[PDB]
Amino acid sequence: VQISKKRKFVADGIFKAELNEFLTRELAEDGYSGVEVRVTPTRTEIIILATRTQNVLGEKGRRIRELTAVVQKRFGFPEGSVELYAEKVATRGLCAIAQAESLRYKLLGGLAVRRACYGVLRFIMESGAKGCEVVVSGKLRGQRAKSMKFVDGLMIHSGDPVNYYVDTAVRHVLLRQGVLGIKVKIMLPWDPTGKIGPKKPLPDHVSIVEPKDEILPTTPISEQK
Amino acid sequence: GPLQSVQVFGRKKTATAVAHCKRGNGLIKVNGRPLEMIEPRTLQYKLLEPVLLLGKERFAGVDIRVRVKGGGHVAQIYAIRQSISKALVAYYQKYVDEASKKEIKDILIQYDRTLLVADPRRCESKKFGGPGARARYQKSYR
Amino acid sequence: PGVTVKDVNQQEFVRALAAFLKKSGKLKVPEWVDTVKLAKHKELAPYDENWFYTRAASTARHLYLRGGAGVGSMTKIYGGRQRNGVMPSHFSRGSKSVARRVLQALEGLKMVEKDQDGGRKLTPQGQRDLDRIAGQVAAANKKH
Amino acid sequence: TEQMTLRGTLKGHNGWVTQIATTPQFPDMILSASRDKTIIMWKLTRDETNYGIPQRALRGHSHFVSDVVISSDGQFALSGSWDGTLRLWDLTTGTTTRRFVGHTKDVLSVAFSSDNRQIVSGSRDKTIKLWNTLGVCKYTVQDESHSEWVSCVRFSPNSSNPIIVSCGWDKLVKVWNLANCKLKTNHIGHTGYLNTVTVSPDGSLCASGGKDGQAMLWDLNEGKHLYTLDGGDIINALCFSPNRYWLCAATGPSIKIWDLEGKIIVDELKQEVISTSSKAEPPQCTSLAWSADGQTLFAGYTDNLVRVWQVTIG
Amino acid sequence: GRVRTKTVKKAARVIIEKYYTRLGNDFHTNKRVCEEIAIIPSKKLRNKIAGYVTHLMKRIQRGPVRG
Amino acid sequence: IHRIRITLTSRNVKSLEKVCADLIRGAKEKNLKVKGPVRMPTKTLRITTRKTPCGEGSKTWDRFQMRIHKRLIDLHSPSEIVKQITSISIEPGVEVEVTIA
Amino acid sequence: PDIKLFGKWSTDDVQINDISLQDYIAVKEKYAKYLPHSAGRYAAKRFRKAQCPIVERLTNSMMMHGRNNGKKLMTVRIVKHAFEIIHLLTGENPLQVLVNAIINSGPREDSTRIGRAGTVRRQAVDVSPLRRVNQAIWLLCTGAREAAFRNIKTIAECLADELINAAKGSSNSYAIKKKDELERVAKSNR
RNA sequence: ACGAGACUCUGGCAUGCUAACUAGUUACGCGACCCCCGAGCGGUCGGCGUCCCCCAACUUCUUAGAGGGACAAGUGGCGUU
Ligand SMILES: [Mg+2]
Ligand SMILES: [Mg+2]
Ligand SMILES: [Mg+2]
Ligand SMILES: [Mg+2]
Ligand SMILES: [Mg+2]
Ligand SMILES: [Mg+2]
Ligand SMILES: [Mg+2]
Ligand SMILES: [Mg+2]
Repeated sequence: VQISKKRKFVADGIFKAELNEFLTRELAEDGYSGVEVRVTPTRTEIIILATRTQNVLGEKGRRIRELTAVVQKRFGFPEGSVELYAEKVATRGLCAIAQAESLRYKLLGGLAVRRACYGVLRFIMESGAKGCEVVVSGKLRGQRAKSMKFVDGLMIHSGDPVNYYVDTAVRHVLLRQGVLGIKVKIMLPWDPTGKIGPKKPLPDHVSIVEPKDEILPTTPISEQK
Repeated sequence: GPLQSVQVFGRKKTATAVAHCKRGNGLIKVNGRPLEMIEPRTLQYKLLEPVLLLGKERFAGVDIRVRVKGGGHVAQIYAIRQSISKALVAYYQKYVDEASKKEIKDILIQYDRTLLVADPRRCESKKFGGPGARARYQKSYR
Repeated sequence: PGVTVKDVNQQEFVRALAAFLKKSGKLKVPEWVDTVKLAKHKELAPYDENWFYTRAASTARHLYLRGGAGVGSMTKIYGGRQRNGVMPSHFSRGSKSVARRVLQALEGLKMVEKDQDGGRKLTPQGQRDLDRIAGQVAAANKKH
Repeated sequence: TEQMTLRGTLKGHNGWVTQIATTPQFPDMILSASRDKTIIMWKLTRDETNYGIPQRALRGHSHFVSDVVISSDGQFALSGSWDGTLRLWDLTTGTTTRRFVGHTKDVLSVAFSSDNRQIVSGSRDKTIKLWNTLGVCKYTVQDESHSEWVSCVRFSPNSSNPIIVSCGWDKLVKVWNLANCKLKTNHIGHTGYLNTVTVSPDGSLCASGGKDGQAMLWDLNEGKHLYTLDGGDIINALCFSPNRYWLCAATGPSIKIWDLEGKIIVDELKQEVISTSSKAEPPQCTSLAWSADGQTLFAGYTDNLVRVWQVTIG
Repeated sequence: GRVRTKTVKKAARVIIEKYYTRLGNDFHTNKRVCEEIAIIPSKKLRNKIAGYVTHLMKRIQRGPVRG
Repeated sequence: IHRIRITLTSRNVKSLEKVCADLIRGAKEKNLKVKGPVRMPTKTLRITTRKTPCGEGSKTWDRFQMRIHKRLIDLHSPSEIVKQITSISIEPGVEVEVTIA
Repeated sequence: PDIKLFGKWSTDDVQINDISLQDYIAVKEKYAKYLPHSAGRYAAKRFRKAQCPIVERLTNSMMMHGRNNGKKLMTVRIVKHAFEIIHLLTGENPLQVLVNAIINSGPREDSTRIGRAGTVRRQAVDVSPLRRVNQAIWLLCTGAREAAFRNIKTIAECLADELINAAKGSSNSYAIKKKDELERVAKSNR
């Protein structure tokens, strides 16, 4: 038999969520950005977006050849319907997930919290974002926990434009004395094309065009051509 | 004898009544039953108001059949009234002169505007934290 | 100038049809009509001892208006509100063994027949009888 | 030496009267378009209480109705609206017989041909489209018709080569040749956007007007600037008297009549008695038309009224 | 309350400054001009701007404005 | 010549209408008989949950909602032309089902 | 055509003897309706309920207590029966009796309170015509309601008796007693 | 500059557009019943055809897409006008 459309769409969503969680846990070290599943009756293709594809592919393609195996093992759909591809992100500075992972691995290496946060902020701003915010919370110094906040540029908080103008990422890092939490918000710039920014402008931004020069008429002239 | 007819609708909260009005002798029926057999009969005059205001002479050249659906009893009655009035006005506009339509519309509007214009009121959504849209659950201290 | 069922008042029509069915005398009445209540939400037995004829007339009228109704549909038609002590009231359906026997008795009078799709409907004889009863009701209403 | 006197007023609309159309075949009926999305056919009684009463309402347009024009035989009607569509109605039954689709903006003007076989329409899409009766757009013009909106398009009723004249908000008056549809003449004399353009019944003179307030008369056959007559604030409508050799201009508060032979004002039409309402601006005169009889002017105003002016000869 | 936020007022003033010739006292013509010249990503914002432009044009016709 | 029904199911309306328009245009470019697209009633799945992971504070509720849109297209044509037009139709987020009644 | 309430009570002969309350009782020609049920929106704006016919106002004010909220058809039936009983008892138009009862029941001078939660002190003030009509209708409905409770007597009969006593001016009615007490307190608070 | 507003969903209007046997309406055929004092261009029908060889049209009612529509815009007052 078959299942209803409601169950079908819910199952597709759950499958995508679990796949994204597994790929995150597996490829955090490689700057994993996201997963895109394109379903075709011939084969279901999975595109993995990460900062570097060399580690994802592995030597001679071993590691990726492992992943497309376990996926086929996990969800059970038949062999030959799995094929994973790795594509680098167009701009890594405008992705909140990649920047959160970069900050997490800089902190894990022993770098100073403030220096790493400022470096990430500077890189994000140099990438071309309207603004950025980075919050680090935990036991930064001492038994008492606190929070450090680094902001720059513009930033919107309320309304519907937050959905498509703000990119958010929350991460955890386990240090010797406990868990630190990282929050990164990036405000995308307006782009007429949909490559590196929202196509539509902000609702309250009105752009009035400058009128063109007009020649002052002096005498009635009739032109026949 | 050309086939001339008009179908018009009237609305109350969820109730919709559609009246088909064609050339005829004066028949007016709702769901196949006469006007006087519609329930409840407490609000029977509300259903006879357009005829009483305009007279049987203006209804003597048309047959009207109404189909009602949705809502409650009172809402269905109020939808039927508006459907009848609007159907007669729309028939007079098309197949009679404009002056007769103006007279009928003025007579109907002076008595009650809802005979020709629908009521926009609808139920408001419930909000969590209370039994209904505005009421809230009983607060307690200590 | 032919009177149909929809023209007359429905309550007077039901009363007249019940009287006609009782006077005919060919309706079959169960033995337990005097010891049962018509639903589980009822508190007492019906006040009128000749309730079977009234219920048969009502069922015939409903089959006239909306054909193809089965035992479950008739049970839903005659359901009502049930009050249960200190708990909130709820909708409750009627008794199936009353509706089934009413339908069987009406079929015994050649007024109700099995429907092809399912359920039961009226025979042309039943429609003729109902239209005659409606005409009688209209005549009685107009003459007085 | 003639005085124009207000005879009566027609009240059937709820919005601004935008255009008035007459026909020689039926002197007793008028056709008026308005902003209430309705076109009213007026039956004239010339009685005591009412000069005329509405007869039938043509309602198929979702938006405002901008222009209306009757056919040669006075049996069909054509209408443009702000919804981007044109409608062809049967006046006998009051039903839409044809619909013209293809404009992406408001249709500001529409005009019938001299044989009722060609239809023209100008839109806020900066586009002039030419259709047939069946409703097929035979030719659209994107040949730099206007850099701005096209206000009015008219046909030339002359025995010579058929001509279509248009006015634009780009301060230009363009003259196009029919049946070949090429730009023939440009006229650059105005300082401001244009509203109306009209053609004399001889087919030789054309009048253009707009915000600048000066009605400019050009020569069609030869293609030169002829005259410029000063007027009031804004020229809304320009019309020619078929048999009297006059030019009637519709200004906001008043209506001006010029005698083209002497360039002298013949009459100015305006009335208001109430002193309290003087603070509010008088209703503007939007539309203007001549009856084929030649003795009555019909003027449609912002006041949702149509006023008739009767000529009195002295 | 029907007080206009500074966005509507600023846009209306700039539009009247740049395109005073094309405007008038009609709300609908003004709202048709505004969508032609300006980029408003909302219908309600455009209607508010046009409705303030009409009021400001009437005020200008009455006399000089402080702005 | 078969009576073939195409059912399109999607979560967003823009992509669904784009795909429907593409199919209609493609089919009518082959001088075929097309019926529709007829739009089924939209389905709305709702989940109401508590925001707090625990049972402390004001009783606040999240109301999550998912919307499903459905289109139908009818075609009188042989199978091969239908597959020809359908091959292009592949779009991300839209489920296309082709059946022969 | 002639419009009569319930098909039998005319409105032309009814006349109001109070100049102050003429603008707030709607019983006259343009307010003549067949039934006291219109589903109108009178509470949308202030002072708009002065255009509501007074019979419909009585019907609205009779849907108490909470066990009777929204049951407006029963209230219309009660009003119809009460008018029939009034016509049988008095022999005159029940609408005139209702108008007289509302005129006589409305207090003319009230007392406004300045109260520290326990003790209260008051000062005499005037009552607007609209509040007079509102309070008269409220008092009449309350009197009928309290009369009908726990008694073998129809609510229509009690309402008819209340209206007849109020129109007559007799002190046997609840509304007249309440009005007299309110005016006495206001007089003593001068 | 953030917040507020703007924004998103929702409820009201469209006899104007798009188009539907998994929605209907009207009309026309067949059939059942009633009135033989008006038997009919008569009434009732959630009874059957009218897309699938050939045997009707059309979206008012139902669904959902694209657009329109309202801005304190018009009038009269009160306001530093
Ligand atoms: Mg903001
Ligand atoms: Mg907000
Ligand atoms: Mg509720
Ligand atoms: Mg409730
Ligand atoms: Mg029940
Ligand atoms: Mg109980
Ligand atoms: Mg009692
Ligand atoms: Mg529709």
